[PDB]
Amino acid sequence: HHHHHHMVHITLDRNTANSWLIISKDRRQVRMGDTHQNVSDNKERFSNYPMVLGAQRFSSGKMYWEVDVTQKEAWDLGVCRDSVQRKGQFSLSPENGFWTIWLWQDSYEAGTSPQTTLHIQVPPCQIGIFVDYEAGVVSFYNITDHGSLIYTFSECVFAGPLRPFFNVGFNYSGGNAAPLKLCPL
Ligand SMILES: CC(=O)N1CCN(C(N)=O)CC1
Repeated sequence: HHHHHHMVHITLDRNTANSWLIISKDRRQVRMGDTHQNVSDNKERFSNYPMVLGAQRFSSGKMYWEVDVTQKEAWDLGVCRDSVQRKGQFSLSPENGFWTIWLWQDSYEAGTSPQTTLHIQVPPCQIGIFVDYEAGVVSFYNITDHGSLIYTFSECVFAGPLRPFFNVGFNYSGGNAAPLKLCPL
């Protein structure tokens, strides 16, 4: 792909994080802690899942960023509306304000409703995410496989400002402790 020149510097918003997440000093990495991280509760925190938002809000233009997923067994990545539900149980779908892909149990899927099987021959260590606000597009790229396309959501109805979206996943297995990292430009 040729989207690299739309690169944006994403940082994580601590206030939105599930209370078990540990965000690095530079706000560029996040991982699952083994306990509650001793923060107060607030209406922005994702309560049920190990999720956090980027601080940046996008309402126009073209944006690109990359995320390192090395080692991980489970994660979700993409964008979401600023007004997505934070509390209780919900599915990741465009109807609920999410445009995401994930890894779960050795398969990759796009967060459509119902979910869509992805076809990835080279398991990615870094994912590129491209948003074209005006066109209504969210695309995912396999940086490990020379930038090959993973998935395109088109005809998106964003219906609000967008925020970068992250889920580090649970670590029931002891094999999913590794962080998500925002990769340098
Ligand atoms: C600081 C710490 O607990 N860890 C465990 C998770 N890590 C990993 N899997 O890469 C980083 C080191």
